[PDB]
Amino acid sequence: GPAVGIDLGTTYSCVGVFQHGKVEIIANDQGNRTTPSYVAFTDTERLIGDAAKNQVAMNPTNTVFDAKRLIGRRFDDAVVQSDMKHWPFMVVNDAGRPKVQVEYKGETKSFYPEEVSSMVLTKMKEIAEAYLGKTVTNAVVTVPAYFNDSQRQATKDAGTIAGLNVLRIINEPTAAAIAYGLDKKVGAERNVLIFDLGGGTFDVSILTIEDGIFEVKSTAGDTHLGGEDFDNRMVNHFIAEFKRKHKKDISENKRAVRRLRTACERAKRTLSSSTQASIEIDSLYEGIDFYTSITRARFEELNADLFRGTLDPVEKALRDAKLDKSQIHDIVLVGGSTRIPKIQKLLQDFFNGKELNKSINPDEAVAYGAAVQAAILS
Ligand SMILES: Nc1ncnc2c1ncn2[C@@H]1O[C@H](COP(=O)(O)OP(=O)(O)O)[C@@H](O)[C@H]1O
Ligand SMILES: [Cl-]
Ligand SMILES: [Cl-]
Ligand SMILES: [K+]
Ligand SMILES: [K+]
Ligand SMILES: [Mg+2]
Repeated sequence: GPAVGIDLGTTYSCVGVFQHGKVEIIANDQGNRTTPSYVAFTDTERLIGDAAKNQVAMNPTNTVFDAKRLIGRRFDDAVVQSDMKHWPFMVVNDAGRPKVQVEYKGETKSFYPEEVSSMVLTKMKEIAEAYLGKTVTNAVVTVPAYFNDSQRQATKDAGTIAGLNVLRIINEPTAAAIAYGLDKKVGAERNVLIFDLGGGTFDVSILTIEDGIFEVKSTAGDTHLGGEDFDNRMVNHFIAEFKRKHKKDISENKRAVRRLRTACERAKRTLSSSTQASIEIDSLYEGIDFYTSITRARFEELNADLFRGTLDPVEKALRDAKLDKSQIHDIVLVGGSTRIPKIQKLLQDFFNGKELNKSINPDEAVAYGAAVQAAILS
């Protein structure tokens, strides 16, 4: 091709390419190394990635996201029925198969989850092509270790529809391990723990690797725990603050809340590198600007319980894998949320000081490994 590796994430997607013994994580048109798994429909155009997420606050009903939560599933599934209650866009039943329904160019249209995902993949494909200056066809796409045959098939279909020849569908934790060269043959078997906290899901996977062969020993986590939940805690904190300072409740103004969420998300990222962050929103509500700040300590307290709770699935995974902490040879951080210092501290403390593999941006680790594997398969 060269072939590329793509992490089609629940909230963010990332594409990499292995060239000259090195993996290049490819930045998009806006210079971002990861791209929102968002697609929006308007009276005149279809928006994808950054362009789509950048307008989610004003077009909530026609901006689709979380397509990965529906992919390969049946409409009657309990989880699908539960999730629908939280999404601002409509999900309809087409012969027992879920489809997202939106308005596009003034007409009602519906798309299968794989179609929405094919759009995101098309964007990743184009991002790679812009960088390489060549047509990209072959790719390795990743999926959660718990995905079944249907979910895997639908994900592969998303690739095909996007014009990609999916060389193989591999597990996200395995891709992360490959990124660190943990697939290399060293004689005896090794136990690796993948701690993956993204924007919407938390996955803990214990892999046993021997002779380059991976075995998923156990998996644990929470499909409804991620960075967005941390943003939410910050959002509530600031709604209360605005209310005290202006005796005005912004809760019912959907756009105001979404804009505050965006400001919180960015402030949160800054708190991973600094101990304080500034929030400066213009015309948040009724023309009132909201300029304030938040400390890392404050951010940690607001999420104390959620952070600490990530250790329960780690213990469960170890138990199911029938392994004690000391039997874990490597701990790999995956997901943008693992960049939070308090999380790293909790995990390291739990593992009695053991160092964490975190040199590769956690939110790029899966695509990194996928790119390596893609090169191998080509
Ligand atoms: N520096 C950072 N500090 C804290 N959270 C971050 C940072 N960078 C990204 N994130 C969070 O990571 C989450 C996205 O995770 P990512 O692994 O990129 O995607 P996905 O959720 O699709 O797997 C978002 O909640 C985002 O706010
Ligand atoms: Cl782009
Ligand atoms: Cl602590
Ligand atoms: K991702
Ligand atoms: K995850
Ligand atoms: Mg992820």
